[PDB]
Order: sequence, then structure tokens, then C-alpha cells
Amino acid sequence: SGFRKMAFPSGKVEGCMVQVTCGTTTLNGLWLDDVVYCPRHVICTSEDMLNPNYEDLLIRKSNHNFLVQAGNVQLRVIGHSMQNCVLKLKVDTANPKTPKYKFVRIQPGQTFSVLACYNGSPSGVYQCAMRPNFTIKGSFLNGSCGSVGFNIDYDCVSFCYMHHMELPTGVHAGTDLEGNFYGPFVDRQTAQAAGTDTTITVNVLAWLYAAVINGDRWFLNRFTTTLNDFNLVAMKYNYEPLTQDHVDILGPLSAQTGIAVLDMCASLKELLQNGMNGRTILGSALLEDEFTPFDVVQQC
Amino acid sequence: SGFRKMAFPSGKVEGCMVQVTCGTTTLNGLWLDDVVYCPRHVICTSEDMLNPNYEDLLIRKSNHNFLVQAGNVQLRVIGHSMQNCVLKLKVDTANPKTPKYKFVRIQPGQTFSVLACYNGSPSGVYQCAMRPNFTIKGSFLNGSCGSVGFNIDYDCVSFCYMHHMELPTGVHAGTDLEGNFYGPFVDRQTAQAAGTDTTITVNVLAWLYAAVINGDRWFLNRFTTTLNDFNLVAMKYNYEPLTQDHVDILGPLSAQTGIAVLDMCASLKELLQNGMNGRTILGSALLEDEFTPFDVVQQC
Ligand code: NA
Repeated sequence: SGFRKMAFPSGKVEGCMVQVTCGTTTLNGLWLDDVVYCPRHVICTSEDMLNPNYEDLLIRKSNHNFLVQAGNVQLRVIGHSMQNCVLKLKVDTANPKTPKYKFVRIQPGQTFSVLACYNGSPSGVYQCAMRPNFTIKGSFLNGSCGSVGFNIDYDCVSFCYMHHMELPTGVHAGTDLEGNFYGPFVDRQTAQAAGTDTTITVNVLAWLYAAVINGDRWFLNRFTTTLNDFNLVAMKYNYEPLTQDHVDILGPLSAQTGIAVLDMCASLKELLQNGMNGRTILGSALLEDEFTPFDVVQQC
Repeated sequence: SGFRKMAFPSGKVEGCMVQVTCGTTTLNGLWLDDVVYCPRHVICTSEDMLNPNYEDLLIRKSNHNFLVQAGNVQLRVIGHSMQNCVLKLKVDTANPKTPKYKFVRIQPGQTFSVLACYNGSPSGVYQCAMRPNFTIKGSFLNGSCGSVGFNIDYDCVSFCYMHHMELPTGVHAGTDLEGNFYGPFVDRQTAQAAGTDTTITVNVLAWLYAAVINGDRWFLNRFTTTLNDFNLVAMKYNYEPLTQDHVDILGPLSAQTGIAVLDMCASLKELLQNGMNGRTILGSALLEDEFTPFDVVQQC
């Protein structure tokens, strides 16, 4: 019993974290086999970040200008290449601690664990979601760039996020491990405004299912609804539209609890209309959207 | 920027988790050097847990009745002893992955990271606090007993919690690593009622300091208070009494923000009296008490 924001055990990723220094920028890199992956902005000065020509800046750099440190031990960089917004630094030593891994590009609303690092060293772990506007609400200070987000599925680490930027609003942007940004964001210190941060409706429903599992039932009402009638409500509360694909994904939690998905949708509509009246649900005073259906099943 | 419930990296503890089976109870043990620590209720059947005589039950057990598995590899138990509510199983092999460690008995209101395990295998990590009634609000299913709570301080793992029990109310009880329960709880399946779950006032203040650091300032008022006047308020809201030791611990966060501790106390009094009016603070609709002053400084 009980229900926590639960991250994957971080040990497999800790063994992959290194320090990358270029000139006088230090950040974190990910060492898998004989490649170190890091944000390409490692090559930029402060002034460069205002308006960087990455191809031009990369002309000035050779293999020996990339200082890679794994603990207290120096890796020899034997090649480098830019792939979208990441650098790949070929090193002469394969990481002996390399886990089984893949690179995956997640969808908006998918969750992951972050291992926030500074100077190549693990600081801490927490859960995140890919917001529908393609930002995350991380905890990242100066030096945390190159910290990664991941899921562990079947003892295989699926890397989904590398940290690049903090927006002026203090939310976070980054790439997949092919170096493609999530959303419209660029690795430039310029005005970048996030769009509407909508609520991940399918996740809220999963968490309501989690609450019923755990004995928090007060919010279950006597109504049902339709996907269209629900969605007219969802849209006025900046909730994402629910699809029949969402309903299908909730089926196992429906089966477990005996609560039809549309019934749970009607309960959520009443919570949106009437609020929570100073009550809580799984110890939250608001509707939590950073648990996926799969996250709930895994935890329960 | 941003502020998360942040756990320590779990890798150092993952390397210590083993499976312990006695008869047909399986749970988790902690392998440090040549000792495995686990809950003594490993020796109990279901029926035994109603009213166990641990000394008598232990008469029936020899070293070979304790099956200890580290991954896919069997440890030889060469001695065993009961220390309060834990068993210590001496094994013939020192754990090669043993970190620098200590055993510490924390105070009520102190926080820690939990690595929830099943069958000796890491499942996930989250933060907890030792409630003032000496329960924790974990996430623990059947098989999770022996999962540990810890802090990492200076690359030394300080073990503070081993999981033993779920109360009928679905909160959790356990021991330190000397096997002494936190609070009045016993390793018996009997009616055990927790006392009043009060709020950890010093922690709330730390989190208000965290919010100011991160730019969430709306709740700062124009008042001050006194420790006595504050505490008359705290007591009616089942908040723990604030002491001058608490004020002293908040000094660094006071210094950073320029907000005198008693001023922040007055802000909290208004939040207790008037509530939050549907607003949030560091994305919580309620006052969060599971960050210590030290936790905030570490994260910021
Ligand atoms: Na909340």
C-alpha cells in the first residue's frame, strides 16, 4: 500500500556518467561503449551562446580539445562528430560498465527518471514528464547539462532525454540521444516561449485508478459520461483530448478496479468542475498527471 | 531552477541487496562486508506472525535454513544471531561492492531515500520522511520487507531504516540497522494504531525558503511573529513546536534569501489561517514537509 513518485534505480546510469570539458565549459557526458554523448554547446563560450554557428565553432576544435574524465581517470578522444544538437566523442576505451541500452524518442505525456549530475558526478534522482508543450519541469542548476532521462524496461536502459537548456520561465528543454530537441526549442540563448502547458488527461486517470487501488475512493461519483462530453470539459480546463487509444491503455486498471473508464472520466469531470473542497487524493491537493498507466501498473 | 522530491543515486545500495529465504518466507537483506541484515520475521509463517516467540522460533533454525542469494549466486551462511528485531547472517564472502557506510538512528522529521526491492532485486527509489509519530508513508507491497532507507553524505552511505511492517491504516513501520523499531511498533500482526501525524514545521519553512529561491514569492506577507505566538498557531494546526534549534538550522536559508526566520514564520501562520486560495507553491497545492533544511541547501 501507499503510492510514491518512484524513479528507476539509478546505478546502471551512474556507471555511464563522465565529465566533458571543452575550453572552459564543463558539463556531463554519457559513456556507452566507446562513445561519449554530450550537448554540442560544450564548445560555446557565454558570448557564443547568444548566436552560435556550431559548424564554424567546431572547425576550431580537435580531438585533444575535448577533456573527458571518468571519475579520476582520463579518456583518450580518438574522434568526434556532431549529430543534430549532440556531440559524439569516440574514445579508445569501451565503458566496462555499459548496460544493455537503447535510444528512444518519447511522446508528450511519457514519464522518465532523471539522474541530475554535476562535473560528471551523480547528484540525485527524480521523476519527470515530457509536457505536452515539450518542456520538462526538472531540477537543474549550472553544470547539469548532459544529465539524462531514462526508463528501465526488462533490464535494458532506454535513454530518452539529455538536458540542454533552461528557458527564462525556468522550465527545461533538451534532446533525445540522437540530439533532436523535443519541441521547437534551439540550443541558443534567445527568447523561447513555451506554449500552453496542458494537463495529461490519461495520466490523471491512471492516478485516479492508483488512488482507488490504495483505498482513496471519496471522489467516485454516481455519473458516467461520453468521450465527446468529457472532452468538451477537458478542453475548457486545458486538459489534453482523451482518445480511444487512451481508453484502451487504461483497460487493465479498469479491469482490476471494476471501474469503467467512462465512469472514471465522469468522476474527473466533477473534480474539474467542483475542485477538491480542501480534501486530498493520494496525499495531493491537486490532480497529478506525471504517472502513466504503465507507471501505475508497475508500482501496484 | 525548479525543485523536485530528489532521492540519492541508488547504485551504492543496489550492490548491497540480496534475497533471503527461510522456510517459505522470502524477503530482502542488506549485504555489507560478511554480514547480511534482514528482518527477523523472515523465520515466521503467516500463523507465527499473530503471536511470534522469536527466541523459540529461532531454536528450530540452523545456518543452512537461511538461503541467501546475490543475483544468481548463493552465499554460504556460516553463523546467525538476532539483534533486537534484525537477524545478522554471517556469510563466508565479504560483499565486493560494499560502500563506505554507517548505521544511524534518525530523529522524527528527518528524510531519507528508500530503495524498494522484491526478491532481492531493486524496484525503485523515492523520498520518505520519519513522521513525528514514527511511521513512514512508503510504497511497499508484499515481498518488500528488508528494503532500506538511507542518506549519502560525503560518499558514505548512512543506513537509517529497514522496512518490517504495514499497519492496518497502510502506513509503514520499521527499524534502524541495529533492529530497534522507530516508535512503539512491534514485529507482530496485531492492532497497532499510530498517534497523531503532525506536520514537521521546520521542514515546511525550509520548503518556503526553497520556493523563494526558485521565484515563488506570492505568499510573503508584511507581518512578523514570535516563536511563542507562532507556536500557539502551530499547535492548533497539529504542527510540531518550533524551537530555537530549528531557527538556528534555518539560518543559512535566512541568510541567502534575506528573509528573517520569524518573518517566514508569519507567512506560514497566514497560510495556515487563510489556506492557499487555489494557488500553488513549487507546484504543490499543500504545504510540503518532507524537505529538511539540509535537503533544500543540497538541492539549491
Ligand atoms: Na499537492
